[PDB]
Amino acid sequence: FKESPLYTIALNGAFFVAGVAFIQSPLMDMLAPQL
Amino acid sequence: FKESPLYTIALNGAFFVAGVAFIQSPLMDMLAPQL
Amino acid sequence: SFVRNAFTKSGNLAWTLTTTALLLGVPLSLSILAEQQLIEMEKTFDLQSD
Amino acid sequence: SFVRNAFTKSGNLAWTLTTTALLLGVPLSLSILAEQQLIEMEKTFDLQSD
Amino acid sequence: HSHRQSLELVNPGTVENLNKEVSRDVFLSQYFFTGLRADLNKAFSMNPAFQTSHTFSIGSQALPKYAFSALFANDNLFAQGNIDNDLSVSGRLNYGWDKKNISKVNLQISDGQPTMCQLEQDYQASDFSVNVKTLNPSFSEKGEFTGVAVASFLQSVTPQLALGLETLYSRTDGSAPGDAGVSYLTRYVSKKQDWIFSGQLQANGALIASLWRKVAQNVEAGIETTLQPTVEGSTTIGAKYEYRQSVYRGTLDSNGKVACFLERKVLPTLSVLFCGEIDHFKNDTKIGCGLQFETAGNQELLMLQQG
Amino acid sequence: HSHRQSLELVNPGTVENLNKEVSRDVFLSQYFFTGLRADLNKAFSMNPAFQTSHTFSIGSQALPKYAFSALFANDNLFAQGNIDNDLSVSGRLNYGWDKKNISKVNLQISDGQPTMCQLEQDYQASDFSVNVKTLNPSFSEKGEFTGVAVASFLQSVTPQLALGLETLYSRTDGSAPGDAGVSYLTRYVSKKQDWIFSGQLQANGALIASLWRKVAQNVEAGIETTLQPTVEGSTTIGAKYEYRQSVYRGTLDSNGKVACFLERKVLPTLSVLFCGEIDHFKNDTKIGCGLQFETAGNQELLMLQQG
Amino acid sequence: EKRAHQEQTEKTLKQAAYVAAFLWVSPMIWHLVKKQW
Amino acid sequence: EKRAHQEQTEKTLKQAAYVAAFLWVSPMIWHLVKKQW
Amino acid sequence: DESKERISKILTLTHNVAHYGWIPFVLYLGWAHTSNRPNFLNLLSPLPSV
Amino acid sequence: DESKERISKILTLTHNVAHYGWIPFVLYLGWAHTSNRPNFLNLLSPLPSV
Ligand SMILES: CCCCCCCCCCCCO[C@@H]1O[C@H](CO)[C@@H](O[C@H]2O[C@H](CO)[C@@H](O)[C@H](O)[C@H]2O)[C@H](O)[C@H]1O
Ligand SMILES: CCCCCCCCCCCCO[C@@H]1O[C@H](CO)[C@@H](O[C@H]2O[C@H](CO)[C@@H](O)[C@H](O)[C@H]2O)[C@H](O)[C@H]1O
Repeated sequence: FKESPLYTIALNGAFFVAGVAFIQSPLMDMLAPQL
Repeated sequence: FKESPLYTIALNGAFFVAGVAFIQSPLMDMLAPQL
Repeated sequence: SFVRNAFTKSGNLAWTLTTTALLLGVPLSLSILAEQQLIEMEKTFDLQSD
Repeated sequence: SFVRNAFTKSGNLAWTLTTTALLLGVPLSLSILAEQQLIEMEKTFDLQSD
Repeated sequence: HSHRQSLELVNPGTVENLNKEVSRDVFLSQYFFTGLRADLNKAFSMNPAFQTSHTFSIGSQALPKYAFSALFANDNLFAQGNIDNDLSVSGRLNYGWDKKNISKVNLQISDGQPTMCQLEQDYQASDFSVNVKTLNPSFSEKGEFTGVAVASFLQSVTPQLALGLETLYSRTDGSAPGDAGVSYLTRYVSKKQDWIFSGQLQANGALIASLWRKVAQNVEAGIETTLQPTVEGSTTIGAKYEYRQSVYRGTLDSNGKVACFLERKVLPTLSVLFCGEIDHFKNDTKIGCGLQFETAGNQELLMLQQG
Repeated sequence: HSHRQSLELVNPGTVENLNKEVSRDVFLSQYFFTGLRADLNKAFSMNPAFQTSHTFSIGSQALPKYAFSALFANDNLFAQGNIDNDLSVSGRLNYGWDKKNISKVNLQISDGQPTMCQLEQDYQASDFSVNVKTLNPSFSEKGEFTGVAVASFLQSVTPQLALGLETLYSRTDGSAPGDAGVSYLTRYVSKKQDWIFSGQLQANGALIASLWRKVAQNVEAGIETTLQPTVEGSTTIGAKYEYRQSVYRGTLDSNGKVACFLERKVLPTLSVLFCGEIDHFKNDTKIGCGLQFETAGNQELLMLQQG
Repeated sequence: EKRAHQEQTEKTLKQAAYVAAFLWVSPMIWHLVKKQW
Repeated sequence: EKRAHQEQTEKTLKQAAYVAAFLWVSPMIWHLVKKQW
Repeated sequence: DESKERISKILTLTHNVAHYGWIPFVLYLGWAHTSNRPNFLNLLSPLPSV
Repeated sequence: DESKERISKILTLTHNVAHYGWIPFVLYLGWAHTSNRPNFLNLLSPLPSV
């Protein structure tokens, strides 16, 4: 239990890393229609 | 200068008669596309 | 002066009439246009069939 | 009981995911579909020309 | 009662179907909403109709967030049951003893408000129409009625006119004797069914007069005028332009507000729809947007649906 | 400065064009609006572009009710003048002394608030970019500066990277000596221009880091992360799927809100557009809907426009 | 005092019933009037 | 007291100028570092 | 009276059965009068999963 | 000083000329650099009236 400013820092950093891996990964390509 | 209840009575009656004549008249037909 | 009031009044009225006409006519215009296109497509498919 | 809380939680989450998916996907689905139809029309006009 | 058969009188519509053309078909007050909404109805069968509907909404006060409704309708019985978030269950049940006579029930439970259910009996003869609907009936210890009762009658004096009335008697508790309010009713259908007039002078002093006109097969128009000392009344003129792909409805009010409702069928299944309302006197807007999916439940209806 | 010519360095984009792909092209924060809006732009000529635009809005706080804007753009000079209801006039003027160097002016008058005008000078060399923008300059009686000054620099250490900074010095009145805030800047473009990274550590302690990726020619994606003791930050991931008939943009925020913007070209002239934003944490919605007409002014452009 | 209000509402309902009966009679009377001219 | 704040902001601006000069120098230094390996 | 208690009791019973059990009864009528008689998952799922 | 009064005066003049006269000047530049040179009504009317 922290609920301190480093909490939102770490949470937004985690969302960032997750989104970058989602974007950079093959899964994002699947979201692109072939046409 | 009245600004009495018969004012809104007369005003809505006037809008009614005007709308009925607009509707019943040829002008409403023109608003209908031929197709 | 009175002329300055007339511009304000007429411009506000033109604004109301214009936005009203847009909201009431543009969706209808697109509805009618889509229906025209559909009638045209049906006519083309009819002439090609016959 | 705990089971009654689980239904509430899961149902609210399903609601959020569903409405999110609708808003994000249905306009896109219709965009993609219109584009598919347009590609199809172009292909038909191409084969008829040749 | 022989030269009654001579007149060739025609049954008039129900008292509920009096302003049907203007208030419901043409205008958009029933149809209009606010905020985003999505509807998902799926049909499992069609000889006896059965279908289940989900409804998701957000951005309005009237519509709930999730609502699951399911109806069954065979040749003479209709039953709809509806469940809403916060568990407000509404159920209606029509049973047709005959094509003319119907006996129906509407039951609504609000999980925190008094339950309200109404028993109605609607009988339509060759040349008149009756209904009797009783809301929350109950008998005091003395044997006296306690509830609301609405009995209405409508008769065709001539094949175009239909004059009638509705009597409302309401007794809340029994301590105060209940009050009675009478309302009179008039309909006039044209000779060629082109235009209709409909006027009702309610029991509260109010007057509602409406006109409907059919310009062509794809287009319709209608005006309505309501008014209720402290008098106040609103006039609304509107038009409905229906086509095969779409249905357009426009409305212009005496309160200074304009309104639009477009239902655009885009797929054989999906239908998008838009609704927009401007108010000029206080210069603001209500936008609602939404959609309807209809999906077949079984394989046969799924092939019927597309082609 | 010879094996400088050896490196084959490429000019980086302006400091304003740093997060251009994520913040503007992909995301919809600039594009998003509320309520109904209509835009009517008409183009009178095209070799030197000249066009006049009307904009009607209702249902939002940012956008005014009527706005008339007109721009002229010849080979090296751009001038736009804008008049708004309640007579707030905004005018911008770019003049290109050369393809690289530009000198520009932005002047805004609010008819009740202090006038704000900024003089900017943006010079981009072979391997770096400079700008100097001064907002409301003025000299006190002592000869000391009074206003805001922002000087930024950006250099490509290698053909993919671009490191730089921007220095803001602001002195309001002269009684208190003005304050200085420095911010650092980083961009990294991929080898095949597939993906871009962009990070700026502002002077207020804030950090903004963003990534852009091009999955295919018709599709793009991007994430952004802002944060500013009292810390608070928002992350947003979004995608842009552009086609010939339409442009779709979707966005998913860490504050629990989702957003959508569709610009659907329907005619060669008309283009409808929709925007919808849900917020789940407080369960409500913003809908904006609108349109754009573009019309040719002269006959030749009118025939060019359709075909 | 409440007896007077009960009597008044009862009178109103009886009147409504009489009006409904008159309306049921009305087509015949209307046609007989048209028959006279 | 305001003289100290003026000195501090002046120091900040001088520092920023020095950083910009270092960045201008930086491509050559980077390439010489790459040249070393 | 005892009759008052009895009518109140059976009204409580009927109200409960209608609140808890109206819409499942509608769904059972449906599931009876279909030729396919789908399962309970498909009966509530909005999809065309058939 | 007198120079302060002078600079303030010409700044007032320039601010007035820019507030009242920026957007008509833009429109005049346009109307000059067109081949057709339309009238003032068409220059402001949103229609394709040409
Ligand atoms: C709680 C959830 C809320 C969900 C809210 C989602 C609301 C979305 C509404 C706006 C969506 C845009 O929907 C828009 O509808 C129009 C009709 O007007 C469709 O237009 C359609 O008609 C043409 C006519 O030839 C067909 O080719 C095709 O079926 C389709 O393009 C567009 O494809 C779509 O862009
Ligand atoms: C202040 C004024 C405010 C004015 C507000 C008006 C806003 C109106 C927006 C909703 C209007 C509905 O607009 C809807 O757009 C869709 C695209 O999505 C159009 O869809 C279009 O695409 C198809 C694709 O084949 C074409 O055949 C055709 O050009 C057209 O149908 C529909 O014809 C129209 O029904």
